[PDB]
Amino acid sequence: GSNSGRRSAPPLNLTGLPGTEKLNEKEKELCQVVRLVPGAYLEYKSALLNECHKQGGLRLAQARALIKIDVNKTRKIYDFLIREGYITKA
Repeated sequence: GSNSGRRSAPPLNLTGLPGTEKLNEKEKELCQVVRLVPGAYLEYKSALLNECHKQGGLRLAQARALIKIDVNKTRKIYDFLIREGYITKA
């Protein structure tokens, strides 16, 4: 009936907050794995979709030194957009 955005398993940092719903079940688990928050993961991810679409071809390494701070973090977010039909890894 109405759109629902909740589960039963033990979440991490995307439970009881805003944005977690805007994330699809794919992005939802994406954050529940890489302990992050919606508005932030949406911010970092927003910087990728905008820097990847601006030029067109983007690399996964360039993202590691671009957003977040280390790499395992950008690796998970970018790995989604990359392998997905969103940004690029060239």
